[PDB]
Amino acid sequence: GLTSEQYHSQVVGKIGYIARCMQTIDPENNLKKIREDYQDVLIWAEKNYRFEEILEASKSGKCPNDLDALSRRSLILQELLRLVSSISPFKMKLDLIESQYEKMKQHVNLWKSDYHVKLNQLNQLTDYLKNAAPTPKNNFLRAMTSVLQMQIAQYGITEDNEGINQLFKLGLHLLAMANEKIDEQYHLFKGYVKDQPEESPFEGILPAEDQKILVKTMIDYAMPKLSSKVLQDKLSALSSSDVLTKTLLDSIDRIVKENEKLN
Amino acid sequence: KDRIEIFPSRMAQTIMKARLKGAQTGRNLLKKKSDALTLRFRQILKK
Amino acid sequence: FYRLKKIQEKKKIIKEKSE
Amino acid sequence: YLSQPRLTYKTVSGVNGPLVILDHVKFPRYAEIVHLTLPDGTKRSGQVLEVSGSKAVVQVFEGTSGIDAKKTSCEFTGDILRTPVSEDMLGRVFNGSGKPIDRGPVVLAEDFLDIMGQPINPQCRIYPEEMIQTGISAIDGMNSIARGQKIPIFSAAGLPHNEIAAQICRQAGLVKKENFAIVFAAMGVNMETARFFKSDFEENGSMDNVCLFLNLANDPTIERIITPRLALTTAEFLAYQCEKHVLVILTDMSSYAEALREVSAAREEVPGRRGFPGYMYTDLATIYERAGRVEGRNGSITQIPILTMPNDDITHPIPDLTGYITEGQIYVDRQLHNRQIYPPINVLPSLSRLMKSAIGEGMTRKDHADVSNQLYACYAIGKDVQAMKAVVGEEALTSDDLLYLEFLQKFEKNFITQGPYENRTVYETLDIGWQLLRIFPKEMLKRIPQSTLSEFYPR
Amino acid sequence: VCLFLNLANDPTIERIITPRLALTTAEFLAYQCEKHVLVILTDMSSYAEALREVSAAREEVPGRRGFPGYMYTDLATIYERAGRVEGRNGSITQIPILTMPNDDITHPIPDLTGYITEGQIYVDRQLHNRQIYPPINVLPSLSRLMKSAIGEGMTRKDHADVSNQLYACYAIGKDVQAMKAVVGEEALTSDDLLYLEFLQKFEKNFITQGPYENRTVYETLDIGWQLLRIFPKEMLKRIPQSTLSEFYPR
Amino acid sequence: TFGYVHGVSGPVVTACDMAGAAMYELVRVGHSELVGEIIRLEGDMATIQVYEETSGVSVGDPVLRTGKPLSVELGPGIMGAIFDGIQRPLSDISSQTQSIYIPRGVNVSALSRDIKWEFIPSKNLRVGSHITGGDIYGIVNENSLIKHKIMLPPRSRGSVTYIAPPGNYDASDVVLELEFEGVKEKLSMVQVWPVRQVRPVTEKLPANHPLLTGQRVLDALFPCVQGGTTAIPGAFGCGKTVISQSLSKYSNSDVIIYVGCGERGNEMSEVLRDFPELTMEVDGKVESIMKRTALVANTSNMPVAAREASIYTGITLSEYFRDMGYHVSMMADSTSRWAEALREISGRLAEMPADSGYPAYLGARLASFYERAGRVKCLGNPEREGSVSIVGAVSPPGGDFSDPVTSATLGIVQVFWGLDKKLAQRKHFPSVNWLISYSKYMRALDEYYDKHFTEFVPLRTKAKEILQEEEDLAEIVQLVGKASLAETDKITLEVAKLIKDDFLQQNGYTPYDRFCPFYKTVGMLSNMISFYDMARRAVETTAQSDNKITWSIIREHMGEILYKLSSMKFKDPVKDGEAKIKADYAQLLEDMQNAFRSLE
Amino acid sequence: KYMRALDEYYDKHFTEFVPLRTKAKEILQEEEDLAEIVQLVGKASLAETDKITLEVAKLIKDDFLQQNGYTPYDRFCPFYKTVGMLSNMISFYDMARRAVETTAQSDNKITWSIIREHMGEILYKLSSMKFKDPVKDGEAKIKADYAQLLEDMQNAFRSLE
Repeated sequence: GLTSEQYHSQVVGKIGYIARCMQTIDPENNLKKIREDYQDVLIWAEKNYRFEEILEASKSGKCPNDLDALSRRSLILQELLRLVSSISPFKMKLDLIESQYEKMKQHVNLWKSDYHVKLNQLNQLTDYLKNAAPTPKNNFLRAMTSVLQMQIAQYGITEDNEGINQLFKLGLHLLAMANEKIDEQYHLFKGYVKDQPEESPFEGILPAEDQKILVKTMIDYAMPKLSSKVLQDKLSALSSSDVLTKTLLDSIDRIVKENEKLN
Repeated sequence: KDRIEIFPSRMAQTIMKARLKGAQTGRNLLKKKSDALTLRFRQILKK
Repeated sequence: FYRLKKIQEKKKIIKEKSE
Repeated sequence: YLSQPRLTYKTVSGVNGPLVILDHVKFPRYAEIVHLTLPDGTKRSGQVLEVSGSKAVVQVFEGTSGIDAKKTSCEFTGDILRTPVSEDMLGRVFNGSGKPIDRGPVVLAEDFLDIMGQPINPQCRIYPEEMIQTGISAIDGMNSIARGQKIPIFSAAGLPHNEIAAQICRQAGLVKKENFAIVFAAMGVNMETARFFKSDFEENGSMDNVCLFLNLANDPTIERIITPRLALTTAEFLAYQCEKHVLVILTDMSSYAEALREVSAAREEVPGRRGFPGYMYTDLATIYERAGRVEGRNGSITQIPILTMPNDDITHPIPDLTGYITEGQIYVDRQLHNRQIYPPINVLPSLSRLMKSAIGEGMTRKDHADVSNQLYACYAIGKDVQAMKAVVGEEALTSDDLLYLEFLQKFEKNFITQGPYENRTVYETLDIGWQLLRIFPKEMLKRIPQSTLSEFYPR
Repeated sequence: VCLFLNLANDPTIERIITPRLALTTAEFLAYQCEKHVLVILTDMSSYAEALREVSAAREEVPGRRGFPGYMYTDLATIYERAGRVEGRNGSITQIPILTMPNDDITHPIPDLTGYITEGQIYVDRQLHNRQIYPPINVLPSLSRLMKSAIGEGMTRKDHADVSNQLYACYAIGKDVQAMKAVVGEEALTSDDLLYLEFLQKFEKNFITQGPYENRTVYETLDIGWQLLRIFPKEMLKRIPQSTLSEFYPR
Repeated sequence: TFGYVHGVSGPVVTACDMAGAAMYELVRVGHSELVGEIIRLEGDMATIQVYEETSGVSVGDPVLRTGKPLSVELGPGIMGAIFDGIQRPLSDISSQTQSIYIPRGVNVSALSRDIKWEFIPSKNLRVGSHITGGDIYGIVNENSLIKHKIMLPPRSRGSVTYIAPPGNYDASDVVLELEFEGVKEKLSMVQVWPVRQVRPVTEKLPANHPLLTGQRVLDALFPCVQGGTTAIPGAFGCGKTVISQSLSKYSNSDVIIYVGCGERGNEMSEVLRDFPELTMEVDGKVESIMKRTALVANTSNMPVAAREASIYTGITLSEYFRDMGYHVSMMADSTSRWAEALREISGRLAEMPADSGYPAYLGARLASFYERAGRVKCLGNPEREGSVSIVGAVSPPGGDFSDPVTSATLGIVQVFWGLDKKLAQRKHFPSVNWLISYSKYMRALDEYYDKHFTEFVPLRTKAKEILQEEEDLAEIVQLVGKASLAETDKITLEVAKLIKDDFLQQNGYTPYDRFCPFYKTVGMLSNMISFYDMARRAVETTAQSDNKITWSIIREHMGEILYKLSSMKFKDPVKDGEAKIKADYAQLLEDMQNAFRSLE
Repeated sequence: KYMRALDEYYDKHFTEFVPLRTKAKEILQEEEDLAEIVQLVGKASLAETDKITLEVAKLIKDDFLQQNGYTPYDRFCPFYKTVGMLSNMISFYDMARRAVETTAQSDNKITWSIIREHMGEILYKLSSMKFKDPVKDGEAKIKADYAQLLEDMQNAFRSLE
């Protein structure tokens, strides 16, 4: 498939890429198990071998040059790096990172793995939110994706966590949902909030300012249906809240329902 | 056998194309005759 | 076609010989 | 502008058939035009067929007979063949090389255009859309031509394809529910047919639209080669610059292919498929594809190449590549011709890919597509019923079969059968089609939606 | 197993030497190392087309369908590097796999390959479409060394007679099928029905075979005999009475 | 550097002073710089096949010597671009020249060198880091849809000596610099690759994932795989537009490359008019497929070299975007026209005419081109896996699959979607004939189906056998009529009609079944085959009784169930989510089971 | 291709010849189309008009398109002779077809067999029309004889009707 020169260049480049992935994932040298496993390839990066010298070593066979094994190990490292990066703001415990590395290594084929698919979905959401403009749908997606990243960091992707699965499903459904379907987006977000076991899904996960924006968006959607001025003033008082809560959402729903009954 | 054994030529090709068209037309006419006979045959069978 | 190509090649060779 | 004086050479190294091989040429130019004076003063034109070193092989338009070395001079014009184009060449008869043969003056150029042209940009071409009405029912109500389509006529030697071409030239125009023009090019057309075309166009009062290029069979074959390029350069000028819808009728593409074969043999290229050049597909594409609508311009070039299918063989290279490049075909049937139907256009094997773009509301009428489809279906069924009657007998036929036979007869006697000087607007064509469709009751017209039947069937 | 590979995207001319590399290795392993080497040259059509490309570049004299006038000699240089040799216990068995263009057994590639080689196994598109595996059409297939490789001693002594009778009955069944396409079912005689039943059961029980099923020669001959027993003895005219009496009754 | 024109005869120009020229290299002939390909060498006399018309090319004209063969120019700006077969950007030529023609010897850069691109380098890369061919050293925000990963060329490697900071850069800016064995290589955002050279990959993995299109017939009966090779008949009423539109809008292919390769002028005008207007819904927003599509469009009057190299340009661009980590779908509009251009080139070179006039290498060229389709482990450090699925269509003469081009294409390809003008006339859209079509990737996708859609394989086999039985019984119906058919024959016929009219038939205009998810498709097929199996069971098990059931009895009792089976189409994948559609189909199956149990 | 140019000459000297030529060509083409069906399938299903076409085509082919150039009478056939012969033949065609079609859907049906049996003499005279010798049978004599044949045809068909 590859000429000899290109094959050994690939070996050198893959050693370099593994070194870069290690440096990015564990700049503080805290992942001792992973670094020990990747020692034979990281020895050529620790010292300052030039490309020519490392290529000569690969040709001689001194350095690991089984390109298939190098690809497998590099993918094992790169999926872990992607997992750590997709939850960048929410760090992951060293124990959890090591356990996830062991699970990925044990896995027969990463490129067909449920971990890989889950990471792909999370990266879909993160890439969209990295550039999406502030709107109701985008704020909802950012909130759900931040909660999902927190859940991933606290639990991980190498299991069948019902909460993480639900967050993935709902986030992808909202992402695919049309921009103009404001009612469907709002009701999907409401269903997620109601089905979250906690009373305050986004407390501590999103900044207080984003919490205020989210509650303001909910109040904006709630207001146009109101008719009674007293209940409208109550709704504004509720909008004064700085944190979203399931009980606050229920209060807004009850306000709009009383307005509907009064209609 | 497999071939009519007419020597290859443009004249032979034209003759064979004409013969193929004639055979196809005769096959279609005989098929129509068979269809008419079969229609009358089934009508008489029901009768 | 083969005969004509052969003849053309021979004509080219003869022209070169004359030149 | 070329200001430098032209160089005249008496250095004729040899003459071989139609080629004068000049030597010691100062930077010979390929495709250069060169006017050569023979020993006795006769002036001929020629084109630099091949250039090598300091040599120049000049294919003389006329023969080389009488040319000699040591006395024949050749002045190299210094430029490739450029034609003078204007609007005033609308209403003129030119020969293959552009020289007027109507006893009028030489064309006072509005521009000097290279005949070979450049390929219309695919991204600038636009889908043809509206329809150009030829006045012939069999190709208006069944094979309508869109503004920008390339739809050839296929025929054999002896069939009246030239008469159909002249009729189309005389009758063609926009649907009309002075921006139309016709460029007629005739190649390898015997003196009788050339005179017929010229006198017919002059007499029938349509010459104001028609630019006629005639290349008689006995005129130079290189002139035959450059005739279609002259015609299409004029068409491009009139359509993409003067913004008028041009219909280019090129007659005897088979004769053009014969001229191309001759030029290839003169170049000493080995024969290709069936003795024709290997690049004949590229050449025919270069001719045809100089057509269609363009972005940002209100003109167009419809093309109707006319072919003489040799031996009535649709697999022959000329018709085969023409079908590959063009977008339809109008078949002229020897059987109908023998039965004395004019135009003898067969509508079953014929086709016009862009009929759906040519027809419709605002282009021809609401019911054009439905009427055409039902007419085709009824005609095919009528032929089938005739074949069946040939076996079962008239009595065994049912009432529907008798209706189909009647429609077949009246469709070949009223729709197809037209007469050379019967100009039918497309609305007249559709009215005739509805007269023929009213032979059947509303129910057997299954290919016409009830919405259209309820509106056009009555009366 | 030693693999020489030249895929579609690989150089075209290198196919002219790939068979020769493989056959040189086989010759070394057989006539010098005394191995028994089965050589398999896949896409001899590709090899022949590469040869035609080179011949066209050289403007060599063309044969039928443009292939060089020496394509026979070249394919012979390839194929004739087979067979045993005196004083050496090795052998080279060749099974070139060549694609007949347009299923045309008279195309120059298959035609010259048949002229050179010692037989051919004809894979049949009709049988494959009917989903009969292996889709081998014994009628156009042939083996030039069966006549000596079978008989008494090697395999069994009814082998040749059974094979010839199966060939004859299969051919007559195909002819009966062809006539039946024209004259219909009702015009077939009892013998024609016998032949059609034989053809069906022969294509279903003899040709048809599991992709991993390894029938012994004796099993194949027993299947042939159970198929031939469809006919009465008198209808088997190839098999001599001496063989029929011993083998038919069982 | 500079040659001179020593002779001109037709498109062949013999250039002197060309000592250093390379075989099959590209040269700019004349003062208008006509493209030309060196096809021969003799001392200093290099023979050139000139792509453009050579009229006016005079002896002594300079011949510039491009140091590359016919090489596509890869980099940002491909997406949404309309090129010629030679990589001439028609959409830029027209804008810059303000003319409807293509000027002779136009030398407009394939990719704009003035347009700025937002380029973000790989965060890990630094000065001194080792980099190898195929490495993604940056990402460029070409669109909101396609992120163009700027990667090192193959055959290149070394140590990074300068990587530009994130910012706005053009294709002429140097965005990276590396060194190997002291030799310093400066890499901009644009590379160049010979079209006729396969782009290397670390490995060519087997194709094991469907190329979903949304058409039920194509996805279910005749599946193609990402990296597959497919053929489509080219005719007037066949309906190849449906296949092209489905692959362009709904297929999972991350990129689409449509190669006209020498179509009629108005046909190419139609394609260029329709493709820009097509739109796809991504992330809830209706984007334009041209954000991810490229069009190598050329007509039949273009240079024959351009027409013949259109396929190679398209496959090289597809390979580039594959290496970028994407799934690309190349679609040759009619490989027959490319083969005609190849035959024309052979005739021009005066090569021996092979079978029916085609060159002596047509099969080799087609096989090598189709070999470039496939699923690969892209070359480079970031572990990627892209694919290139070729859906090149062919035009059989008069419906005959026996000409050399169609025969070679069918032999090479593994899928044949066999559109039928007969079904188009019958109004059975899609017009896939579902009898001459085929797919050789079923054994490859067995694993995927068993993992995700376990039952789909038996469902598909039963559907195919049902259709085959209906085809066989179509003859019996003529011989003895419908009244002579057994009850099992009647059930087979009346479920074959159900599958034809209500499963295979599908309208691309409706909002509910323009795109049919595979879960919906397998659900419909499962319901239909359950109906068939249970009806057959009832008939067989009541054959022994005096109150024998008949298809007429079943229809009379369960006209509602048959109506629901017919109406299974109308479930909207968008409004009726996957869960709702699955629940409704399960409820339908429950109703069928209840009705059959009551009847039996 | 000179038929169009000769329309002026015919419409002034042989005014009636062009429709005769058109009808003769139509008859010959109909015979060409009917012979295939006759020899593919059979002659029993032919209509009476088809029988008229076939037998008139045989008459025209054998005794108007068949000319022996070695005989004293057929060495050169004057165009007046040609046009008169074609006129008689086409007049017979039209009148026989008129009789057949008119009597169709009527009790007293007329058929080609009836016509031939009635006027075998007329058919023989039409066949022998080719034997007129311009050298001795002057132009006036030949024209008078053909007019007499036309009169006999009309009288016989009047008796039939």
